[PDB]
Amino acid sequence: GFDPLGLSTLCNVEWLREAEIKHCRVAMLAAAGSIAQDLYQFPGVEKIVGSAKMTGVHDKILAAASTGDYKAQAMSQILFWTSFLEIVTLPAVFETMNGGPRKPGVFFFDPLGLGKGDKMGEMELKEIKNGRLAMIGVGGMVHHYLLTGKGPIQFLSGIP
Amino acid sequence: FSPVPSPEGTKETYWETKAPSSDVLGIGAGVSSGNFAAASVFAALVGGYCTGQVIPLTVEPNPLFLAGSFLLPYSWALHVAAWIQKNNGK
Amino acid sequence: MSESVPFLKKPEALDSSMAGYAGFDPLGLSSIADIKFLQESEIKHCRIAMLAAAGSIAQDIFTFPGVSKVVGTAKMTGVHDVLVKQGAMGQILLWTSFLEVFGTIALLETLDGKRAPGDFKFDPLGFSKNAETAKRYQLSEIKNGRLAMLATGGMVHGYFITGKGPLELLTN
Ligand code: CLA
Ligand code: CLA
Ligand code: CLA
Ligand SMILES: CC1=C(C#C/C(C)=C/C=C/C(C)=C/C=C/C=C(C)/C=C/C=C(\C)C#CC2=C(C)C[C@@H](O)CC2(C)C)C(C)(C)C[C@H](O)C1
Ligand SMILES: CC1=C(C#C/C(C)=C/C=C/C(C)=C/C=C/C=C(C)/C=C/C=C(C)/C=C/C2=C(C)CCCC2(C)C)C(C)(C)C[C@H](O)C1
Repeated sequence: GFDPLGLSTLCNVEWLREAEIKHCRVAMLAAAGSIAQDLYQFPGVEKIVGSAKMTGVHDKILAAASTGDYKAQAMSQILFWTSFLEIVTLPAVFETMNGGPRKPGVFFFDPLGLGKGDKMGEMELKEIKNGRLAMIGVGGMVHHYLLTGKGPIQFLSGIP
Repeated sequence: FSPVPSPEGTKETYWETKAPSSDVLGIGAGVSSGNFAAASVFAALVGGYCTGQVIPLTVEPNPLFLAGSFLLPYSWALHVAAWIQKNNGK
Repeated sequence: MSESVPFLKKPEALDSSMAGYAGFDPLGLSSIADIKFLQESEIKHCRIAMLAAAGSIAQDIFTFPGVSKVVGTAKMTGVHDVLVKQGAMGQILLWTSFLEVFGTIALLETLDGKRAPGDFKFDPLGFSKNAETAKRYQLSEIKNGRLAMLATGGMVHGYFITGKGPLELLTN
């Protein structure tokens, strides 16, 4: 029941709901990825990236990709595959608005079937709350990097 | 004065409703309004980007950017088709 | 609902009988074009692609007598440029253009509802005389052809990066 500014009157609730879940999932990946990037570094990346932190990695890999480097086309490849996925799953969000069977956010993606096994009356709320935190946490992480060069673990470890 | 021929597949296209019948879209009569609206926005951005990348035209241009710049006028016809289908319940 | 894509709706134009059906048409392209035209186009792309992937592998395996002396290094797409200087490509182009002329007549007959997509009646050996085994070879043709389109694109693009050619790029 949190909507004091009444922004659900200014757009379709279905479009807003799918947009919220997408923002929550993408931010989940961004926050978890930044913490993981500090804790573990995939092989070979230290010569292409050095010691750059979260946002710095985007600019530095795209800087290397801006030369003709073969070993720096990660950003284009992630952009390509996410764009391809958003292109082919694009009619789904219009089918939901048209009154379709599928609910916001459900792509029926349950390989392990953990949600299918037990009744899924809570995992939905688990995802929504964790993702809402993930968005705010990403916000935190990026702007704190924009002030101090520390990453997740470095900034949390001490107190400047 | 004599029967005027028209090609086979000529149908009645006169409309006095809010929107024309979906038959005015030809081969695009079965495409949904969401798909035209999203294709229209996509074509407008890609066409504008490709157009922008070749505004200083040179003797040797990128050929793909030229072909992609044709998406800007095509997007106008796409959003008109989106308005027609949304007002036809498609 | 659709089989391949569970969130999306079943494609209208597509039918279960149509060989190699997985209910896969997210963008609804089958609604735009005539379905028989798309079926013939897919079948043709399948057969060209099959030949090209097999040819890519064969070019790495061996070379017909005298070809080593026209072209020494070029393996995948480089050979085409040297051969257009000669009559080798022009000749394939002329004869395939001639074969495609009757392919065009076949397409016209198909689009009037008489002929079947990809059916040129070319079965000299006795491989389709059962109509249950025939259905399996039709589906196998489509699946191998789709795999071959992805493969041919994969091999030519790998040559564009490296210049190695398919099997030698596998070795190194
Ligand atoms: C918005 C998310 C996002 C973005 C833009 C990036 C972008 C980047 N990361 Mg980070 N990363 C992310 C998430 C993200 N990552 C996540 C989620 C993890 C795991 C916790 C990591 C772990 C990670 C490491 C360890 C490293 C990077 C590195 C990099 C750079 C090179 C690409 C690479 O190797 O990634 C590798 C990323 C992965 C292997 C994670 C892929 C996880 C996928 C998305 C999970 C999908 C699961 C599910 C089954 C799919 C559902 C599909 C459904 C939607 C249909 C690039 C700037 C490298 C770098 O240059 O750092 C200096 C590097 O060393 N990332
Ligand atoms: C906290 C994480 C979380 C949770 C609980 C959910 C929960 C849900 N998702 Mg979502 N999702 C998430 C993250 C998450 N998701 C992210 C980040 C992505 C992007 C790749 C997706 C993409 C996605 C799609 C495309 C779909 C779902 C769906 C679902 C639902 C059923 C699937 C299920 O039960 O899997 C439960 C999932 C988890 C428990 C997540 C596993 C997280 C593991 C334990 C660790 C993550 C490792 C990661 C690499 C980072 C490591 C940490 C780093 C700091 C070291 C359920 C409501 C489906 C749906 O809504 O309808 C069926 C659906 O179709 N999700
Ligand atoms: C799309 C198909 C395609 C194309 C454009 C080419 C083009 C070429 N190939 Mg490749 N090749 C192909 C298929 C193809 N080949 C196939 C299918 C094989 C066998 C698996 C090969 C094996 C091969 C080798 C080993 C070599 C070439 C070479 C060449 C070049 C010399 C021209 C020549 O003598 O080729 C002649 C090619 C053939 C005789 C093979 C054609 C076989 C198919 C099956 C024809 C069948 C017609 C069919 C039965 C009729 C059906 C009728 C029906 C419609 C009614 C030229 C670049 C040479 C080269 O420069 O490479 C370095 C070379 O050394 N090709
Ligand atoms: C969906 C699904 C699948 C899957 C999957 C996937 C990919 C699941 C991934 C789930 C993920 C990635 C969850 C990550 C959430 C991150 C959060 C909540 C962070 C908040 C940060 C905060 C609050 C902060 C902070 C602070 C710190 C420490 C650092 C400072 O500088 C900044 C600051 C002070 C602000 C599988 C395969 C399981 C199958 C299944 O059938 C379906
Ligand atoms: C230019 C030139 C020439 C040439 C030439 C030739 C032969 C050119 C051939 C070009 C071809 C066949 C390109 C095909 C590329 C395939 C693609 C992009 C598919 C990507 C799959 C995607 C995005 C998703 C796939 C999907 C995945 C992963 C998940 C779901 C499944 C699926 C939907 C499959 C010459 C010979 C004249 C010489 C001249 O000097 C240069």
